[PDB]
Amino acid sequence: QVGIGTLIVFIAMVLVAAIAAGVLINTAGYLQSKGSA
Amino acid sequence: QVGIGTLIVFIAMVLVAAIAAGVLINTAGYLQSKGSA
Amino acid sequence: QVGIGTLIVFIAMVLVAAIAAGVLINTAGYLQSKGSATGEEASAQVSNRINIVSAYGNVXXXXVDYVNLTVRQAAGADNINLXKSTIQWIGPDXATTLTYXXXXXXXXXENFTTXSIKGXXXXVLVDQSDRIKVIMYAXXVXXXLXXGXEVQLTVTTQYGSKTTYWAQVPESLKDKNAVXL
Amino acid sequence: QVGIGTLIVFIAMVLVAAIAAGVLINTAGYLQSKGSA
Amino acid sequence: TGEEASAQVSNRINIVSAYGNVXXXXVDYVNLTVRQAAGADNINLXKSTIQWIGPDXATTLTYXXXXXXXENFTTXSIKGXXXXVLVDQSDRIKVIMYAXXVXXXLXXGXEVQLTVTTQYGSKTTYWAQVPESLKDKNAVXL
Amino acid sequence: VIMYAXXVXXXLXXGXEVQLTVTTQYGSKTTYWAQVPESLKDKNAVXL
Amino acid sequence: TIQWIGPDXATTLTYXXXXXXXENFTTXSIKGXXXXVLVDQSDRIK
Amino acid sequence: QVGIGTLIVFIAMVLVAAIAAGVLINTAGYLQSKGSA
Amino acid sequence: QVGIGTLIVFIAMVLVAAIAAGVLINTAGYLQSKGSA
Amino acid sequence: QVGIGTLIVFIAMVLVAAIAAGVLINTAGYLQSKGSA
Ligand SMILES: *[C@@H]1O[C@H](CO)[C@@H](O[C@@H]2O[C@H](C(=O)O)[C@@H](O[C@@H]3O[C@@H](C(=O)O)[C@@H](O[C@@H]4O[C@H](C(=O)O)[C@@H](O)[C@H](O)[C@H]4OS(=O)(=O)O)[C@H](OS(=O)(=O)O)[C@H]3O)[C@H](O)[C@H]2O)[C@H](O)[C@H]1O
Ligand SMILES: *[C@@H]1O[C@H](CO)[C@@H](O[C@@H]2O[C@H](C(=O)O)[C@@H](O[C@@H]3O[C@@H](C(=O)O)[C@@H](O[C@@H]4O[C@H](C(=O)O)[C@@H](O)[C@H](O)[C@H]4OS(=O)(=O)O)[C@H](OS(=O)(=O)O)[C@H]3O)[C@H](O)[C@H]2O)[C@H](O)[C@H]1O
Ligand SMILES: *[C@@H]1O[C@H](CO)[C@@H](O[C@@H]2O[C@H](C(=O)O)[C@@H](O[C@@H]3O[C@@H](C(=O)O)[C@@H](O[C@@H]4O[C@H](C(=O)O)[C@@H](O)[C@H](O)[C@H]4OS(=O)(=O)O)[C@H](OS(=O)(=O)O)[C@H]3O)[C@H](O)[C@H]2O)[C@H](O)[C@H]1O
Ligand SMILES: *[C@@H]1O[C@H](CO)[C@@H](O[C@@H]2O[C@H](C(=O)O)[C@@H](O[C@@H]3O[C@@H](C(=O)O)[C@@H](O[C@@H]4O[C@H](C(=O)O)[C@@H](O)[C@H](O)[C@H]4OS(=O)(=O)O)[C@H](OS(=O)(=O)O)[C@H]3O)[C@H](O)[C@H]2O)[C@H](O)[C@H]1O
Ligand SMILES: *[C@@H]1O[C@H](CO)[C@@H](O[C@@H]2O[C@H](C(=O)O)[C@@H](O[C@@H]3O[C@@H](C(=O)O)[C@@H](O[C@@H]4O[C@H](C(=O)O)[C@@H](O)[C@H](O)[C@H]4OS(=O)(=O)O)[C@H](OS(=O)(=O)O)[C@H]3O)[C@H](O)[C@H]2O)[C@H](O)[C@H]1O
Repeated sequence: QVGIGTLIVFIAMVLVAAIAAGVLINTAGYLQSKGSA
Repeated sequence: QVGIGTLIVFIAMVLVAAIAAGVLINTAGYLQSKGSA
Repeated sequence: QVGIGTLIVFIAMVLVAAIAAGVLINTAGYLQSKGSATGEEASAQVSNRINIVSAYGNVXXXXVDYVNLTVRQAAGADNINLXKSTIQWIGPDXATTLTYXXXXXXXXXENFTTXSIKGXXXXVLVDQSDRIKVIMYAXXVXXXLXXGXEVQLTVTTQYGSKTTYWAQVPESLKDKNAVXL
Repeated sequence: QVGIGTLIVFIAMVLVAAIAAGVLINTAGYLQSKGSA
Repeated sequence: TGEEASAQVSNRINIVSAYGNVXXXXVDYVNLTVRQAAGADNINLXKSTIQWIGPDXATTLTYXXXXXXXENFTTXSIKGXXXXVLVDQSDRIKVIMYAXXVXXXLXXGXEVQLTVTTQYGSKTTYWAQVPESLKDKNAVXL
Repeated sequence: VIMYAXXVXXXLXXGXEVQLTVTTQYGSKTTYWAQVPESLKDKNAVXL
Repeated sequence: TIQWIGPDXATTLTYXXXXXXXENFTTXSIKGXXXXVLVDQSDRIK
Repeated sequence: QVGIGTLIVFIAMVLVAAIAAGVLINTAGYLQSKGSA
Repeated sequence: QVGIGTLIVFIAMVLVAAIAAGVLINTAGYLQSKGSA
Repeated sequence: QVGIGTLIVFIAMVLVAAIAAGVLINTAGYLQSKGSA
């Protein structure tokens, strides 16, 4: 049943990576507007 | 009888993966707030 | 004489064997439904989650009175009924858990209301496009949020997935109609 | 008549294993579709 | 045996969070928000026990009914009818345990280990770490 | 197998739980815990 | 959806076709075939 | 007299099954302590 | 007599898990040294 | 008896994860010292 477990955890890794990617892009967007001004 | 044992362990395997998935996401959610701040 | 004894006992063996077969299969039948259910709900715990686009707030006099969160269905999630989700408020004052209320706007008190932004339903996120705005009243869960405060919002869906957000009022609200918490 | 008892119980074991085997495969199939999306 | 053995594994309690109220300079309450685990039947919190492993004490709290808690815990519901039993996936209850009553008032940094034990034996564990800075906080998040 | 839910009890609402034990003539029992989908918002037909 | 936070109102605009728009936005096509869907990297939509 | 023989063998079968049940749990008891450590 | 059958099958998956345990650890052993170097 | 097979694999799975943590820390340890100098 090890195959059952790895599926659920794999979903968690994808969501976490999207969370970290979200922080990076949003913070860059903030600084770009701050920097351009 | 062996089939019976597989099902009980299968439930535990799913629960553990859910527990592990929780820590990864919640910690990522906490760092996201700290990181953006 | 000896054959007669074998016949009656042979019936007993057959009946006992059928009894043992019944115990195994029915117990396996119970565990199949218990096992199948757990897989769906546990995956529901991880997948069905709320993502918060942004949190703005109307400004009255010189203090925030509303905390409106724009929440969206997360990646690869099923329907998310917001009317059965709870919001925890750990701020500078109170420390409560806000439950849904059927329309209130200004009379939300210690609850929260969900006005629809995009989509059909006004409490159920169905597709990725649909976005719902959560209405929370500041000067009723505690007090009107002052300059440079913080609120710990953990929008928890019915399946246990928690989304933590840290609303931070701007340090100064000099002549602002609304801010971006 | 000990042989008679074994035969009936043997049928139960094959059914029980098939039930347990089926549960895992469908559960993984659900997680496969969920993970891919 | 098949039902209870599955029950021992299935009916588990997941702790949503744990926030403690702050008085003067000590976490005097410890509130736990609990929920049904994945695929768990009716979980009764009345026949459940909590083990408090802390800095000054080490006892096992049991259930009670209604500030005057002492060596017990009380459950005030948050969402969903009953106030001691979990019926659906969407119900939440809060577990109240007077911290300064079960022992001494919890100071900054003091960590507490909890094991909520369901009726059928399933155990969940939580480590409530009091913030090491309680200065000017109406309520903290353990 | 055709079964009228609004005649054996009531029209199955959201989150309803019905347990069925289809028992053949000889006695074999098959248990299936039908699970109505948690929310029925805009679903012409569902998978119980 | 596009979020407007100006000096006054702080609303959330959504697409309402055919306008010139209350609390909505419209999308004309500067360059490209579709006037609501960016298909390639070269399309520009106003 | 077939019933008499049936009873004595039945007594042994229950005892034999008790031995296997004992070995399974006690061995599982060791690995539980070893696994936790 | 079904207990006797269980005992031999019991011994099987102790070895099989140990066989499965051993390969998993050793294959991590090679990756241990290669990564560090 | 499936539980017995699960327990032994669990021990190996824990040990393997510990090994991967060791190389990931120590190599990060060396790089810090080289970085500081
Ligand atoms: C968080 O999200 C909530 C979602 O509801 C949002 O709520 C709104 O907040 C407005 C305000 O910022 O407090 C409320 O505004 C009032 O009501 C409006 C409407 O009726 O709903 C408007 O009402 C008219 O105002 C005129 C005006 O001259 O003052 C008056 O004649 C009369 O009160 C109303 O007349 S009417 O239009 O003919 O019906 C007006 O706001 S406005 O439209 O922005 O100008 C306010 O009186 C609004 O009701 C409330 O739902 C929060 O603001 C977010 O923070
Ligand atoms: C999304 O999540 C939200 C979370 O709130 C959920 O909202 C609820 O849905 C319930 C239901 O539709 O599922 C609504 O239930 C209401 O009460 C029921 C019951 O009394 O508990 C039902 O009440 C009927 O009222 C009539 C009326 O004439 O008074 C009476 O004949 C009788 O009491 C009931 O008859 S019935 O409708 O034939 O059953 C009724 O729901 S029902 O039983 O499903 O029909 C509702 O009035 C609840 O109000 C609502 O907030 C959403 O459903 C989810 O999608
Ligand atoms: C730029 O930085 C300045 C820094 O000073 C900041 O503006 C100031 O912020 C102060 C504070 O909010 O930090 C304001 O303090 C005022 O006095 C307080 C106190 O009396 O010292 C508070 O007074 C309230 O007055 C009411 C009123 O009905 O009389 C009374 O109920 C009670 O005395 C106080 O109640 S309270 O508001 O609920 O606390 C109050 O500040 S408070 O305690 O933080 O709420 C203020 O009236 C000061 O006036 C203000 O200029 C700017 O905002 C930054 O941009
Ligand atoms: C952990 O979780 C527990 C769950 O119970 C939670 O417990 C509550 O904490 C409240 C507070 O300390 O945060 C307690 O509040 C007090 O008691 C209330 C009630 O009597 O239970 C209210 O009591 C009235 O308050 C008025 C007011 O002027 O102060 C007084 O006249 C008098 O004390 C009471 O008068 S009455 O209403 O006519 O009976 C009041 O809180 S309130 O209702 O929120 O306004 C507080 O005095 C609450 O009792 C307690 O159960 C913990 O806080 C969490 O940490
Ligand atoms: C989770 O677990 C809790 C555990 O408490 C359970 O909640 C309730 O527990 C009560 C009790 O603690 O067991 C149960 O109480 C019932 O009512 C009592 C009382 O009336 O309040 C007792 O009632 C008996 O009723 C008979 C009858 O003829 O009317 C009378 O002779 C007399 O009033 C009582 O006699 S007795 O039974 O010999 O005591 C009785 O509980 S008892 O006093 O402990 O025996 C109960 O009927 C209550 O039913 C139960 O729900 C939750 O339900 C669980 O989910």
